[PDB]
Amino acid sequence: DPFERNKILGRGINIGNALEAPNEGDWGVVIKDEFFDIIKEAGFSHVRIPIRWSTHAYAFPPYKIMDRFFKRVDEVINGALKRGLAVVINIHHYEELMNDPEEHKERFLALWKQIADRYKDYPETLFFEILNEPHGNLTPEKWNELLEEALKVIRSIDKKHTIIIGTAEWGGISALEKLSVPKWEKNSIVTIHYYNPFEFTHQGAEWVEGSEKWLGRKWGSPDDQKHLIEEFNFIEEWSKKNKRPIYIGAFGAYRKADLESRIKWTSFVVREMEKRRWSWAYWEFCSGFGVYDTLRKTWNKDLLEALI
Ligand SMILES: OC[C@H]1O[C@@H](O[C@H]2[C@H](O)[C@H](O)[C@H](O[C@H]3[C@H](O)[C@H](O)[C@@H](O)O[C@@H]3CO)O[C@@H]2CO)[C@@H](O)[C@@H](O)[C@@H]1O
Repeated sequence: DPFERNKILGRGINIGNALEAPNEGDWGVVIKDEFFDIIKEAGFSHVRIPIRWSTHAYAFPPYKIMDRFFKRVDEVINGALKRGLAVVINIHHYEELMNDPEEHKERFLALWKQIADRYKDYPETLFFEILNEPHGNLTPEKWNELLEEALKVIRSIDKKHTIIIGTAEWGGISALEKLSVPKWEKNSIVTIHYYNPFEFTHQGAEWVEGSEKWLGRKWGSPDDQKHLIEEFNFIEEWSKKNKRPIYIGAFGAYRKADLESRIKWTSFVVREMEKRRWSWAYWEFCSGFGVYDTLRKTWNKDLLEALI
């Protein structure tokens, strides 16, 4: 039952700027095995692991995933399962697929055939997230077609694991009403990433064009709160109407935002998601949006309190 699987996910955290970089560590984070003890002890139920499989698979048929990398992902998944954490794995940063979905469709499906084959007998606490933030030439209508093709591939191999399906137009709420999950699939959770107000969460983010113009933006007024509730109500009404559980798989404010606003925004988002019984995963553990200092081995106490 996917709603029971959503309850199993519960509170989570992304270990980002790690396996979704071109190579692990390039973006600042290597997934240490002790991180799983740290995260479980703090109270989280699961970890979300962004993975850029596309740079670790051949470009020509059968698009085989490279041995060393598969072994590494196995090591990470098993490290998390050892502590009783549920685990979400995905395909992240496959830009070629977004820019030309027609050319990369079969390669994308070969990746899922291999990933489902690899993990089909792993525990039910492992979840498969089809694709992080479809966007660009992978339009909402093309994503509805591609996600159904992925579901068919995965289900041809594995009818046990819950699958997580995102929205197009970069994975937020804008294309939620356009999302179509096939009626025949009954064990999926829909995921939405929530970073609104984007100008607040992303102020000064170096990889976002013109974000410097947002530096200093605050968050916390009664009107800021009402706007966010309006958006969460929209998502909740969609969930109720379409009978699909919701997972906010990524949300967080960048370190350049003032700490007090980050705490208020993060704490309010978590209280409001929990009132709607949604599962979620904070973005992210220890990098630019981080809440844990790997050198001092300490959590930012106020941001951790906002989460747990
Ligand atoms: O850290 C250095 C490294 O940063 C690269 O930019 C990345 C950011 O650091 C974050 O990792 C960012 O995370 C996004 C996720 O991938 C999802 O889209 C979503 O959850 O939102 C978060 C937050 O925006 O991703 C960017 C890359 O897109 C990049 O600049 C790299 O060259 C640099 O070395």
